[PDB]
Amino acid sequence: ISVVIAGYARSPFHFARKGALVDIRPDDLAAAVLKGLVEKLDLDPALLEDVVMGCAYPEAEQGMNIARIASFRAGFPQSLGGATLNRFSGSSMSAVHYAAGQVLLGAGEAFIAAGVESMTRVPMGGFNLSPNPALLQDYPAVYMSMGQTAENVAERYAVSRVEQEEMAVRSHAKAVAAREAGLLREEIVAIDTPAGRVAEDGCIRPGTNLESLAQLKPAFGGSVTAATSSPLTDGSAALLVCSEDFARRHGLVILARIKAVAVAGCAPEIMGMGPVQATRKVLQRAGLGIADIDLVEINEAFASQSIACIRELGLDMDRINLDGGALAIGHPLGATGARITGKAAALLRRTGGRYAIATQCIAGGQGVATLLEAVEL
Amino acid sequence: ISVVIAGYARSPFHFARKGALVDIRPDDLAAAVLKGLVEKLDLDPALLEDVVMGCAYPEAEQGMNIARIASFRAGFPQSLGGATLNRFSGSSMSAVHYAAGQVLLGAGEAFIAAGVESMTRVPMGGFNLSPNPALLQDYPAVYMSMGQTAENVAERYAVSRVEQEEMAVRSHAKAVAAREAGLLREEIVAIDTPAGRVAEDGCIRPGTNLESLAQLKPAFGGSVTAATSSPLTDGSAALLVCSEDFARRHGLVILARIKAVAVAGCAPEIMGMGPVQATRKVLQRAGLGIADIDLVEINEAFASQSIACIRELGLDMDRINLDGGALAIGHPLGATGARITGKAAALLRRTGGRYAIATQCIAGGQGVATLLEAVEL
Ligand SMILES: CC(=O)SCCNC(=O)CCNC(=O)[C@H](O)C(C)(C)COP(=O)(O)OP(=O)(O)OC[C@H]1O[C@@H](n2cnc3c(N)ncnc32)[C@H](O)[C@@H]1OP(=O)(O)O
Ligand SMILES: CC(=O)SCCNC(=O)CCNC(=O)[C@H](O)C(C)(C)COP(=O)(O)OP(=O)(O)OC[C@H]1O[C@@H](n2cnc3c(N)ncnc32)[C@H](O)[C@@H]1OP(=O)(O)O
Repeated sequence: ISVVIAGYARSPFHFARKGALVDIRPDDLAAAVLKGLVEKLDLDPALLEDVVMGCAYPEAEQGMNIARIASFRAGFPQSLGGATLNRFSGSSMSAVHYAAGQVLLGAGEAFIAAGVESMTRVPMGGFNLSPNPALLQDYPAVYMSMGQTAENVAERYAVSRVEQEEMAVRSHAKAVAAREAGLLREEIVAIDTPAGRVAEDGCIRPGTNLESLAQLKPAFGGSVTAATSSPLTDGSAALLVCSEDFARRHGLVILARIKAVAVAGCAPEIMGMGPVQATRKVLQRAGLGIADIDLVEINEAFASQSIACIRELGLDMDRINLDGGALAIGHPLGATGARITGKAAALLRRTGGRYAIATQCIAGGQGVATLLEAVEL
Repeated sequence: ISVVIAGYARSPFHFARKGALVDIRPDDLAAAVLKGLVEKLDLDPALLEDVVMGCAYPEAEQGMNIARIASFRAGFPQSLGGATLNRFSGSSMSAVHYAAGQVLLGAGEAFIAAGVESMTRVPMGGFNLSPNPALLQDYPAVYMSMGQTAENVAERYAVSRVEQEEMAVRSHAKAVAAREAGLLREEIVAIDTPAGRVAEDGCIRPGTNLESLAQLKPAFGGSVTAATSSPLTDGSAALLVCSEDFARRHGLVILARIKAVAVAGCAPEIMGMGPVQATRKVLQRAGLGIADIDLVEINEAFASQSIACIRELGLDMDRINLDGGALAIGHPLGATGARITGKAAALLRRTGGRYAIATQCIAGGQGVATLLEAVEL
């Protein structure tokens, strides 16, 4: 069975606490994106087997199996399944991997693989934090801050502050170029809020420049700053993962075929390097080399780790994050894996490429990757 | 690729608050079962791709991606992935479905599909409960209590109090018969506690009888009682899900082959009927009928719903929960799906049967099922 991505939708992404989505509960935000996806495809949600929702902190407003809450809030029929999946920042990419496996098993033909984070309304870390006392004593790197891991990569992989800032300039310039060309509009579901309808991304900072960035304070006692870190973000993203036969029968435009998937573990103290081994695994599984990949969506958790991974894999920077990356677009942890996988698929179709990879790092030392191919191949 | 279950281990299951595992954090409990599984198989955990841990309330001591915390606490290498999956009571059966799909994708050869719940230390429901205000107003059945759903099944499916109590008598008698024959020992990993080593299940009530059960108070204003409900329970269970080639190469005894998997949604107000449609789906996908199934593990969330499902599917009660069911064994929500799937596999091998099904209901109106086959077929 050929497994494809045949739809991609997301909310605008906004800053936590200070942006336009602070009043929207994450279950309602996710439900709006689920509804917007099936409406853009003119697809009866009764045809869906299951909704798998990535969420890094699935508690409080993100609790009670937010996949199923969001499905009911979207008015989807009770016949669907729903399950919530936490692999921190990679959650909704693992939702794609889950769905792709069920398609291959013949355990249903059509799935939503989605994610959500309201970093406003469920702050990163959750409530009632309770680290394991034995690991905290014997293996403290398990609970290392993300910023310290970013400094560890900057030091050990030799990514200077100025190199990090150059990536922030390019991420924002590419995001602005894409936004101004209308190239972010089709993937967006506008969201209704008390202040009105939100249709545009909020984290992009046009005219980001080296001189302004050099004035910022270090965020973590070293090279990294707020500008070279993904911001705290609210957002949701959703993909239709289905058999190729299902997509063709319902007249859906196929963005890409899923050719290979992977997870890989790494040292937690340098968790930002997760993408290297996860990318090498999809390449090996696909029978491809890095030189075969037209474009990559590598999540910009921090410039230090994104650059370090790009260099280690031998990637051309001109093939990275074509319409901007998370330093500009934002990073609502549970939602990002669906966004970068869907965006990689939509970009592969838009550019007429053959292969794409979406990949990202994960707290606790992991990486995930997805290798996409043009469905014609 | 042939996907098999080649190992099954679990802690003893104990009552929440009053049983023998109250002092054991759920991450440590899960880590002990992960270690016990690979040790019983003499299997290097460096060979594992990923740990997928089911957990119904993954917050507080169950937070921070308990799959990965448990993996590190078990001393497993950083190269493994870990992800936490919430489909309430079906969480760790969906972990099996996830792993089986990754095996079929060629995305690794060996996985742990596990679950944990410490209903002592993370009470059912979580902390900071925040139901969706629109669903609470327009669709209150989404948040219906499990007991009310059990009464709704008892009424609508005509399962009398005495019929419910007859299932409690049989569940405990079968659990006692199995325990006294040594038939629960091989699946158990003993747990070290402040009070000493815990090796035996704690929820079994030998001599459960109709006269004593008839004296109990209704638990939910109707027919159901504490004795005809699964208890609040602490426990963890873990399966090795791998390719048949992997199992053969590492000399592992194959308990069963995974032949079909399913999820299905249903009305939340009668969520206990989830197993009917999930079982019909695995039967359809396997090309089998109910008369082809040697044995079933149908989780005993409540006698009312277990009986109603058994009758609707046309199952012989003598083929159900051979070594006891959850009224006697207990039901630590995140752990149960791994336990009943692993137990069904171990029972299929022990009895020399051809086919088994493991199936259960899920809060919010869902069911999950797994159809197992003898690997020789
Ligand atoms: C494993 C993974 O995937 S990591 C994912 C998990 N997520 C994280 O780790 C979150 C990472 N980010 C963070 O923790 C936070 O964003 C931090 C700590 C880095 C920074 O937080 P804050 O200090 O609140 O940032 P804030 O938005 O206030 O920015 C600080 C300053 O930089 C400025 N700034 C930020 N970006 C830019 C830019 N592109 N150009 C110019 N100025 C900028 C801000 O405007 C602000 O200026 P001000 O003080 O004059 O108002
Ligand atoms: C969707 C799903 O999968 S549902 C899964 C989610 N889990 C749940 O819904 C939990 C279901 N169970 C519960 O909520 C609780 O166990 C309840 C509310 C039903 C009962 O809770 P409690 O009243 O604390 O039960 P408790 O253990 O105290 O039992 C009450 C009495 O019945 C007795 N009893 C229980 N089982 C038996 C039995 N087999 N034989 C005789 N007496 C019994 C107890 O000993 C106790 O007697 P006592 O008052 O003399 O001490």
